[PDB]
Amino acid sequence: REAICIHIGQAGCQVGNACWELFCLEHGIQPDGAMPSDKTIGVEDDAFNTFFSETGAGKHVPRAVFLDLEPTVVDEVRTGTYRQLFHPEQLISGKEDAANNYARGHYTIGKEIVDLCLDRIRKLADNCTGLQGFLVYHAVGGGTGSGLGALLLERLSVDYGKKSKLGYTVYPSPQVSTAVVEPYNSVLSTHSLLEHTDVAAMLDNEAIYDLTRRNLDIERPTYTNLNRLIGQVVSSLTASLRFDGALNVDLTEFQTNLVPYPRIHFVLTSYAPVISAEKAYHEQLSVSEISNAVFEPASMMTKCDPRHGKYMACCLMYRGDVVPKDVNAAVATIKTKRTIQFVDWSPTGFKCGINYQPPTVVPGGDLAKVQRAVCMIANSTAIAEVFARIDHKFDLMYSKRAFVHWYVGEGMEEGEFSEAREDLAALEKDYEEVGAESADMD
Amino acid sequence: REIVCVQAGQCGNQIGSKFWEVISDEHGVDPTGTYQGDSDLQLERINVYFDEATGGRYVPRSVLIDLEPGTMDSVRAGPYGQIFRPDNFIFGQSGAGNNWAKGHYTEGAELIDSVLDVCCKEAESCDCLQGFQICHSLGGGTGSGMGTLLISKLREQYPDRIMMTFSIIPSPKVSDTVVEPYNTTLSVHQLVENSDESMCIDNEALYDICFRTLKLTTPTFGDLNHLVSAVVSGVTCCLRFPGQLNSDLRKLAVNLVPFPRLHFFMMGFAPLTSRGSQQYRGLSVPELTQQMFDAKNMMQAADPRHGRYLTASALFRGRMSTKEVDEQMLNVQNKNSSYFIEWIPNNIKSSVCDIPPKGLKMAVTFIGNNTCIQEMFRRVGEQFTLMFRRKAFLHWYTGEGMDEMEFTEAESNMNDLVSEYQQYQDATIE
Amino acid sequence: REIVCVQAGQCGNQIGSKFWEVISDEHGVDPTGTYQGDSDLQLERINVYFDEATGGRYVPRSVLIDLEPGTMDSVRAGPYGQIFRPDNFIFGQSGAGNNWAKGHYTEGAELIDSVLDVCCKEAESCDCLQGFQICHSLGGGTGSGMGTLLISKLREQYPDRIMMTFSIIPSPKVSDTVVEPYNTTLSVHQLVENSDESMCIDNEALYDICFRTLKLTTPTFGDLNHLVSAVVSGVTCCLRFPGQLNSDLRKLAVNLVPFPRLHFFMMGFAPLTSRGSQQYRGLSVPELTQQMFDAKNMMQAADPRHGRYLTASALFRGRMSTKEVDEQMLNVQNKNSSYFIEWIPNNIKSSVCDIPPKGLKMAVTFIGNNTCIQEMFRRVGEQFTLMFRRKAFLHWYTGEGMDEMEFTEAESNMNDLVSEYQQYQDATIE
Amino acid sequence: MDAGDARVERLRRVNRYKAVQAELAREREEAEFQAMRERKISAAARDEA
Amino acid sequence: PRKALLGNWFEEEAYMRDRKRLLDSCDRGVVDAARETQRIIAKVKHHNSAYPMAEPHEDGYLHFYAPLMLQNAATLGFLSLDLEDRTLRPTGWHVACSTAPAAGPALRNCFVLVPAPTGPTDMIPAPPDEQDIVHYGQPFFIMTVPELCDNPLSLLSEPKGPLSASKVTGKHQDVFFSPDGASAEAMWVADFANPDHREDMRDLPIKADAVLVIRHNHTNTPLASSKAVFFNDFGPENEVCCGRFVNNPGTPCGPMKDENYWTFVHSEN
Amino acid sequence: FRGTKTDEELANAKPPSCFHENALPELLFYHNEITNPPKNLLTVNELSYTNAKGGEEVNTLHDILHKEGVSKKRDKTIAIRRELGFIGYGAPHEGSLLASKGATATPLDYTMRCGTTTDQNFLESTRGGCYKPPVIPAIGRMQEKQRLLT
Ligand SMILES: Nc1nc2c(ncn2[C@@H]2O[C@H](COP(=O)(O)OP(=O)(O)OP(=O)(O)O)[C@@H](O)[C@H]2O)c(=O)[nH]1
Ligand SMILES: Nc1nc2c(ncn2[C@@H]2O[C@H](COP(=O)(O)OP(=O)(O)O)[C@@H](O)[C@H]2O)c(=O)[nH]1
Ligand SMILES: Nc1nc2c(ncn2[C@@H]2O[C@H](COP(=O)(O)OP(=O)(O)O)[C@@H](O)[C@H]2O)c(=O)[nH]1
Ligand SMILES: [Mg+2]
Repeated sequence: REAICIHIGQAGCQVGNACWELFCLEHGIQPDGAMPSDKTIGVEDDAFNTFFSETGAGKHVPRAVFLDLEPTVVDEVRTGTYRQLFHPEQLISGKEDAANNYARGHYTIGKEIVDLCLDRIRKLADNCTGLQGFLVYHAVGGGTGSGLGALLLERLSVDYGKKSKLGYTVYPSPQVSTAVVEPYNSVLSTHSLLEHTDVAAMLDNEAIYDLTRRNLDIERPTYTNLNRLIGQVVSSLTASLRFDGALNVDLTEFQTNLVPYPRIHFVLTSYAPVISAEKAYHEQLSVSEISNAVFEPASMMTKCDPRHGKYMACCLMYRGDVVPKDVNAAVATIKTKRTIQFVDWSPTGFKCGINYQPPTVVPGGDLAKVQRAVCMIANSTAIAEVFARIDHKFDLMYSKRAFVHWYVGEGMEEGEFSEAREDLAALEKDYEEVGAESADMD
Repeated sequence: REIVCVQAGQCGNQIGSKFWEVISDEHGVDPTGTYQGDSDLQLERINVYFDEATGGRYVPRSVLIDLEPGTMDSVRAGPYGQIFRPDNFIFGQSGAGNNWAKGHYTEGAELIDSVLDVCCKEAESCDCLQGFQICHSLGGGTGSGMGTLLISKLREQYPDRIMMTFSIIPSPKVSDTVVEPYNTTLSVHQLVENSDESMCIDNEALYDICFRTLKLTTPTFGDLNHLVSAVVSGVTCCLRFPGQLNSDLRKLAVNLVPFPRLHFFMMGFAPLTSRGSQQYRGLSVPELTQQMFDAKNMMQAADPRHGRYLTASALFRGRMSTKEVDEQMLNVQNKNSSYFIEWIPNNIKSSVCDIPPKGLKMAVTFIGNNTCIQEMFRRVGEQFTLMFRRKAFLHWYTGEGMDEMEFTEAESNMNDLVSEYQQYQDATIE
Repeated sequence: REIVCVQAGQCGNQIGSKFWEVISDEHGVDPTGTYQGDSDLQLERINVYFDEATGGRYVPRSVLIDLEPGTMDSVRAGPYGQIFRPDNFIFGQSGAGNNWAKGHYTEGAELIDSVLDVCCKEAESCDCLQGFQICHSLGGGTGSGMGTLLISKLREQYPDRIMMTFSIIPSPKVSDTVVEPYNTTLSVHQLVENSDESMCIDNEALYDICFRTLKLTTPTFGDLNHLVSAVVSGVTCCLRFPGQLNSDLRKLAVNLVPFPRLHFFMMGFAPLTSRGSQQYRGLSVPELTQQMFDAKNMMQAADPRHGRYLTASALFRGRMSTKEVDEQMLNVQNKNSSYFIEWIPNNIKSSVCDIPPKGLKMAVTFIGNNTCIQEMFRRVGEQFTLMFRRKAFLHWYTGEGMDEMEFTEAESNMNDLVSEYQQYQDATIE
Repeated sequence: MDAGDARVERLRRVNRYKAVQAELAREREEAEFQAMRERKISAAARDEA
Repeated sequence: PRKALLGNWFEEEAYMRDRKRLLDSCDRGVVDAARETQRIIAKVKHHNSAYPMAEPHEDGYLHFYAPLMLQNAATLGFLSLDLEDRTLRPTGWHVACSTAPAAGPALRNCFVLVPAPTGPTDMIPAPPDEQDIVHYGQPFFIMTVPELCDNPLSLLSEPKGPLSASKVTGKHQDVFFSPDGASAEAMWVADFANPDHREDMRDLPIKADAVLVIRHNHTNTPLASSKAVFFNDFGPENEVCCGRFVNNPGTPCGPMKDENYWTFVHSEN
Repeated sequence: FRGTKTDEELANAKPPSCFHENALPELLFYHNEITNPPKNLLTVNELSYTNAKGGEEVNTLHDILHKEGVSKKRDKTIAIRRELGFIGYGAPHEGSLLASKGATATPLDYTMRCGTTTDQNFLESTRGGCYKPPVIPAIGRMQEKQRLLT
């Protein structure tokens, strides 16, 4: 029933603002926590409970923590418009940043702050009766997101055990870049993330820029646009818990259908009706058209091309006015296509979900209003190309110890670089071995 | 002669809601539960499916079990939902996750005792108990695992009664779930030992019924569940109304099952025709028989033309002559003689009941035991071996606690079932 | 045949107030005392519990005693408080201090004479006196000490009448008081010699009744005291209404107390069922008997399945056949024969009364003398020995005046009764 | 117990509401179509006269 | 419309026309949404019909057998009933009641007073010329007008217990209308507004406009209306229950707040 | 991130949920006139062996195979209908014809005064419509009278 969201660092808090804006507007909670009464229907509904809890006076407060080492962004949230919505304890802020150093977050600075976060998460989990997982938002390019996210996931994994952890992670884009030390932090993050995450969702800002230029008509996008798209994706995936539908999908069903082996948990994501308001009324948007759309690489939110690999599992969420017969006809047509290929050991490649609530329209938003949408998360060997390019850039800098003295001064053994690089090499070989077909006899 | 119903999982609860609507309508039970019928013939066998609560009212002898209450809240919210006894809804706090091992071993044993307590109270309340009837899907999670668990417990406690199942099985063309082969294989392994007679339905066949026969532009699961509720309520009709040639579940079983493993059957229901055409053709026994044998009207994907009939049964409802029924069954056996296994001199049983379903002059339900059912199991076994050689997704099942030996046993048992069907298909007198 | 009631301490006064509400309702007496009933059957036995005051009025034959007036002032200020005779409220000026020795020896002798004067006036006013009825908790202070003091005085002065007690005993899971073992042990020592029959109730069992059977989300002491008032008024119902097979407190005692020291009983009441479900199932003798023997419906933590029944009693209310009662009691004795003591050829007495409680078609109250009560006393003795070995709180009791030899006597006496149950549990026909 | 009853009551009211609104929408569409046809016939006759 | 005739237009046109004929012709009971909405509209229209209330008497006293309204001192609403919020109980039929604002007299809020035959065994009987006047401490019945339905209803209550609770808050006694009447559970007694003069004004005639407290005779619990709000076919209405409302929960016996007080409303002169 | 201002904008932010109407079972199976299906509740044995000498008619084979109607025997249905009429669900309203000896439901003063002053014209005016008020029997008094008997 309930789910708790954990937002870490700058990207994770800014994406959190868009997510909670959306969840408020979709359920109907006012920015000050109130919710207007309905006169057409006699009593209210439980749907908020997945994301909100009510006080005895009927105010709503959200099931989230915001974690950062610098104050400024959280203080911006504290002084903004949604000031009264959040509980002040939930917005946790340190004094000074991890300065793009994974070592500073993990060893030196995060060790002091981590116990307050764990006490808040414990206090949340005590006020639940059917908690069914953690959702985590962070970027692996920066120091505190990587280091404190890893340390906190380790502690959560010891204390709570089997409870599920689903991550949305912003990785360094393949040619757009913002800081020099991104490869070291992303490698060291990915090493911890391998052991302590159940599904990892991959995002690249360059893909969302491409998507907003090509489909929408925006020449000069900014992070609020990308964050609104991400919020729509998360709302589509979590709608199956919150609204009536023909075929519901619990968060444990994702893990059962998408992950074949415990290390093979990194998935690609795409979203179909990204369209502007002026284009939307000239065209029909049938089920088969959006199903055909989700498989084109122009629709993806990660910069990888799936034609260079094999699919292992797909999970398709339809929301809005869709009929199961059209979903079956579309999936059978997709299955007929020759440029879509599955590994031969996974014959029954698809999971479907169908929910009746169409996507909500946000007053300042740039998406059109549409009656139906589909969202896909899929596991494919093509993802191996992202790690190989990060690993090559790491090898280029580390061959000369380009920045290592910072990491060694802030508390890390030089050996940890070599260990992590060998673990990523083993992950690359895992994706090589799992993707090899034995379809030929003898 | 009382039937006890068990409803398991989402599909089972959804089909059950429409079934109990159809049965309550046929016996003139108001959705408030009050008897409002207009002839004693309706009242005199109401006990078969209903128990009598005080001052008129009737309550239905059914147990509803599920791991998340969403479906049960939908059925309680439905138009006939009030009729169901509140104490009969049993639920847990977390879903099956599409995993057979969770449903059978971990979340199963916590509830199963409370389910057995309710089933025992219902069985021991009857003055004479007839078989149990269970509807569930094999591809799901709680349906497969908890259904087969409960079936095993009831077979331990009541081994002399009949066990009958209606079961939904994955379509050959599109999967709804990735891990379908494991759940299907383990469930068929459990059923072939425990069950006495099992009926199988493919959703793809119901879609083809709707599109080709009824020409519906946009069918929905409500239509599929009405077709299923119609045939299920039809098989039992001779238990609860008078007729010229009465029949019973045990009498169907004795005439249908030649050997105890050969208990998997095909289903059909004859009067299907679109609303525009229906004004143009009256009902008659030749028309029903012609529709009855057309593979278009059969509710499973395997087609009879690739196999042979071991046995079949037809139950007719309505006031009609016995001569036309007998001569139709003779004519079909004589004209198509190559499709009937030759070492049995007569393969068809007939039965006749006076009271048709409301708004039809006559109706028939068809049950068929045909060797072409082997093709579905062969397909499931191939996909299972493809998945199993690479041990795909196996850690979920092993982490719940299953021994790998169960998978090899279940595979071996299905392979022997396919072999047994193939050998009797090609048997000869010599 | 009139009963005199005594209510002692907070628990006793609270249970008594609800009891006298229930009794005034059953006989149609307004809280002003005016008769407003609608049949002579209500009026014709009113004398059993009420005395008649002049020009119409009825007064309830009860004495209220407590050591601090807070509870008494609350009940006198309550909505039914006016019915009680003003001279019948007895209170002191300082509390029991939750201490048995203080309650028995120091503040006790000051009030006890005024309580005996009121009790004697009430007893000597009767034309023929039936037994006394006492309500108190054993875990408290004034309830245990002064209640047992008063019991001892009444047993000296009226040894030929009956002495009956309803008693609250400490829950096995959570204590309400730290010094519960001393007060419980000394009180059980006093009752083992003085009492004729004693009934014991655990508050944890009432919570489990409310949550499991009635499914109340947020129960309160009004619900627990309603359950208790229902059973207490039910045991005496055959005393005060006609029936096919009359019964009496003395006849119950003679048919339930085999040997002299064994006089402690468990209680239960059957037609407990939630307000949503009650419309779905009619009352009948098999349903009441099956629920009545289900340990789910029993008001003590010990379960009958760990012991054996030495004797039992069932009181039925309503117009019903004697054949069904007799054959049900035979069938239950035959099917569960290992749980019944062999030397007695029939362990259950039945009784039948015509008049049910309002709004129920049928009801039964069950009284049982089971040996599993020995498990409660053994646990209390263990906790007592743990406290006594360390002199944990003894200076309070010795300062009140007790010789330490009393504690060893009370421990020895209770250890004997547990052994007596152990010997009779494992006795054989030989 | 109260929560489940509240859920069931909300579901039944909302389902009834949706059914009624769908029927009214269909009726309004048909009425608008008929009105358009009638006004166009009248306009043609007036122009000819 | 007709649209373009490509695909399955013929069968779907036939299906649509047959569905329209079925919906227009058949009744289908409670399954049909349009028919039940229409019948709820007719329900609301019928319940709110005007009623010719009686004028105040010349003597200025409270009289029996005269149409009246009940208004609460806190909610400022009038007592009303809904005949269709009814469930069958082991003790009989229970019909829910509430208090709502209204534009005047109506079939849902006009009542009559009928005296009870027995007093509280210390009554001083009224003189024969004051038979029709209502006195303090004298039980009486509250009943609906004969024009509402065939069987008259009465205001009843039941003791609180595990199976009995109030409609919304669930913390007080339940008040409901029932065809049961002339029983011990339908008697009510009025008292004086001022607490110190309550027992000096006993067994005296009641003025036409007095503020007074109504008590359930068989349980001695005053009638009240809280601020809890629930919705029904008429709109938002308040809750009606028996209980004592006090400022301090630590002293349940004490002064009573404004929501235990009522009044009787006549027609304007 | 400027917040919303009015409740109307917050309401129109959500689009209403789509609704799929399940096809009625009459649209799938019925073969006769959809608005008036015939009632078939007759057995061949009841319709064949009649009492011709007594007066009831005899049926030809074509009449047996092609007759619509309901079986004549309806004793148990009549008893059930009477019982539910006493309870309160019965449409014919078998009750309210008479009252028991000791199960009164209305004081006699209500019948003598303020009970004989009904306006028939006003009642007819207010009853005119597609809604008719229910008749609720006094089952409580009846079962109270049954309870206090030996
Ligand atoms: N899509 C998206 N990306 C963001 C957003 N904010 C930052 N990023 C990206 O994430 C990376 C920077 O990570 P940060 O979150 O700033 O790092 P940090 O958690 O603050 O770590 P420190 O700098 O040590 O405090 C860069 O690649 C940014 O482009 C955002 O709001 N949306
Ligand atoms: N025919 C039919 N199939 C259904 C229905 N509901 C679900 N299914 C199918 O059953 C499978 C899903 O199984 P489900 O009942 O959700 O398994 P569970 O989670 O264990 O209860 C899918 O193949 C669905 O297409 C229904 O109402 N009718
Ligand atoms: N069932 C029930 N138990 C009560 C009630 N009042 C107190 N008790 C229990 O009785 C014990 C306290 O004894 P108490 O009456 O205070 O002893 P006293 O101080 O001598 O009067 C505790 O176990 C309470 O839980 C009541 O109204 N009902
Ligand atoms: Mg930062």
